[PDB]
Amino acid sequence: PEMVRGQVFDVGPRYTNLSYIGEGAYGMVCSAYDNLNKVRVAIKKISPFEHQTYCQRTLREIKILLRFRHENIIGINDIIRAPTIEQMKDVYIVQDLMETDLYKLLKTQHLSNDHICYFLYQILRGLKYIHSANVLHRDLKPSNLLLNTTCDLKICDFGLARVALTEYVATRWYRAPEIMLNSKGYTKSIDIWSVGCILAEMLSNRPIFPGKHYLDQLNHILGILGSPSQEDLNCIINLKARNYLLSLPHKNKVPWNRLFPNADSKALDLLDKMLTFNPHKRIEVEQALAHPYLEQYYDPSDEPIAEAPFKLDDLPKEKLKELIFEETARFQP
Amino acid sequence: IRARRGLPRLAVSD
Ligand SMILES: Nc1ncnc2c1ncn2[C@@H]1O[C@H](COP(=O)(O)OP(=O)(O)NP(=O)(O)O)[C@@H](O)[C@H]1O
Repeated sequence: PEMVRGQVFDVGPRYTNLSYIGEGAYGMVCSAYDNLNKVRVAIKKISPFEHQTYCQRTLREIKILLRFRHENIIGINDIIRAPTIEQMKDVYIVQDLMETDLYKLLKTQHLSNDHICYFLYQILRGLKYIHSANVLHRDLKPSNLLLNTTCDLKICDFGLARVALTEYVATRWYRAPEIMLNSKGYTKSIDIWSVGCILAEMLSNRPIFPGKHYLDQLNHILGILGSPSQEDLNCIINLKARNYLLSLPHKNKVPWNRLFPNADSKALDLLDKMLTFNPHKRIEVEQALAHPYLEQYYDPSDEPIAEAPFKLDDLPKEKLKELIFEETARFQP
Repeated sequence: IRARRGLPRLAVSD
């Protein structure tokens, strides 16, 4: 059995010639040669059965990705795990190999307006399918937008997706303000906010709302958007959250063209509509795709939706391990 | 998408 950076990868004999790619907060990813299909693939190793939250992430990602089929969403080609549930301690998820991700790209190069337009289009085209299935991704960020040399884009990492929060995550910089204000009742609009953050980061190679915690992040958001209007304060129903906002000093709105003086004015108009504090007035995915900035790509005859919308948190880790064993049985010889 | 719709190749490096 081959080892990569000290960790075992028991994926043979089908997959061989491993090479380290990277790691998130929950899995180690390598590339490998698929001796059946005669191409190189990506393989993510997960060891989730010790913790409630790990099991949930694994079961959610597998159940969703096995049922999604879309050009801008990563697929699962295979799943490897032990033939018995007692020997099952790792899961290996096999996917199409991509070359990089938007996080790593933005650390290395400027994006032209043409790049930004095409990437944004693909993010929203994928999100149009996800939302048509009544699913929220809930964790869109540059590191889970996979890319290849021809600028094809695929959304990945569905471990936090839910059908329409305390766990550890690598970054909270893309979360909507209504999550930070404990408004609860989150909608598809939280995904649009994240796309707004990603668009801003493509324009400047810098995260727009960094912060060391939600209080700091909210100050960054309010330092750009300005203090919320009276009408915006009414969308914050939580007693303490609304009082907190009222306790803050007034902050003026910063024009988008001052923060991004070289950006396409059409890109800034769409950015303004995605980074709307009020989630009910935030632009929806279909209206975003129809925005003038994306006019050269908007093509509703070539933007598929889910044929049917989808319709666990109280289960112990042993029961979740059973369900994981069950959803993965189809890939056993 | 670009290739299917007959648009010129858009490379990351440009
Ligand atoms: N199919 C793939 N092809 C190429 N690189 C990939 C692929 N899947 C993941 N990667 C790389 O590996 C990194 C971690 O992947 P991810 O799928 O995000 O891991 P996680 O640990 O399950 N969740 P997170 O903590 O949100 O990153 C990603 O950011 C990509 O750079």
